[PDB]
Amino acid sequence: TALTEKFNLPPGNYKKPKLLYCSNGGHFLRILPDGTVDGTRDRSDQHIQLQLSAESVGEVYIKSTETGQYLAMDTDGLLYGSQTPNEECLFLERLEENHYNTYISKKHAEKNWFVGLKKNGSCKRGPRTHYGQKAILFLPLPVSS
Amino acid sequence: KRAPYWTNTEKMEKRLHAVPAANTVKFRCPAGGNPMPTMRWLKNGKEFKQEHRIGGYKVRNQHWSLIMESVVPSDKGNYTCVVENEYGSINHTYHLDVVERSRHRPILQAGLPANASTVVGGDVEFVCKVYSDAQPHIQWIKHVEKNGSKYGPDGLPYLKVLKHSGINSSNAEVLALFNVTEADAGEYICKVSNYIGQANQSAWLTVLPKQ
Repeated sequence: TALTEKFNLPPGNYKKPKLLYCSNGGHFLRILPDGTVDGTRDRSDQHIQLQLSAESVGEVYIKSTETGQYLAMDTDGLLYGSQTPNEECLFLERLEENHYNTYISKKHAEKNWFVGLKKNGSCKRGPRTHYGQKAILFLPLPVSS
Repeated sequence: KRAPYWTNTEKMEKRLHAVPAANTVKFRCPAGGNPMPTMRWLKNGKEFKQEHRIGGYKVRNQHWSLIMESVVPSDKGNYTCVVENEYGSINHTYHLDVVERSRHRPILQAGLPANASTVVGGDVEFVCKVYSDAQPHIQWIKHVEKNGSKYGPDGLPYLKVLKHSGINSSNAEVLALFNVTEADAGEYICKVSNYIGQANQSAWLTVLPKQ
């Protein structure tokens, strides 16, 4: 029953490393060492463990625990890995109606550029995203089931 | 006349289905064959019975699908579709992960920060424990004086942020005070906020003479 159902979630769970699972194709957001960003279905991949943190209320950094690179979106709406934290690394984390998270570029919030992953596992471009695609829906998951 | 085959594997390339608890999950295995093959679903390698989950589940032969509404944590597991006719049988297994999501302001653990007492020159710490889905922002605040007063003409107390979450801050959940003075005594507040709302709890620091 609802009373019997068990599921971790201790205090401080928000600071443990997470995987950003995209329901679109079922890929985990990945930040490669060379700075490129894409998705992968390999849960054992060492570049999908991310550390999220609120730099300002509702504004987060998404960092690769493996390389220390920060997720970021350039003026063209392209995702890339940044070695140092900057204004293009901040995203507005919000929970949508169906309880998935969306991450919008703070820098380009007015244009509604989201972090997104296509079914083929490649990163979506900011200008090509919009409130309705499955490509922008994410679920932060524990590193291991 | 032929053994079963898949009609649309594209809709089967997803190796992990992670869904928010309370949402509906749908699995499909478009099949073909002659005679028309029959479909059956297994959970963790065994017959999936309606009584295995409250509210049971529904199947749609027209779509070769299995549907489970209002998923709960215990729904996690492997779901195998078995398609077969007299000439053969084929199958595919999907894995389901369920995660509890919550759109709520932060929740603080009762009792923290806890009061603390030390002597002049001593060190102390205050701990704050938070439950928050949306990333939380923590700040430690002290109720301070200004011109000898602790409140302004508008009734607002004078406050001072001692520290807050950020990449330039180590251990946001813990406020550590060193080589304390009687001037450090007072109320220390942990205020935690996410885009949905905030919560706060405080503790009192008592500073005794060195004697």
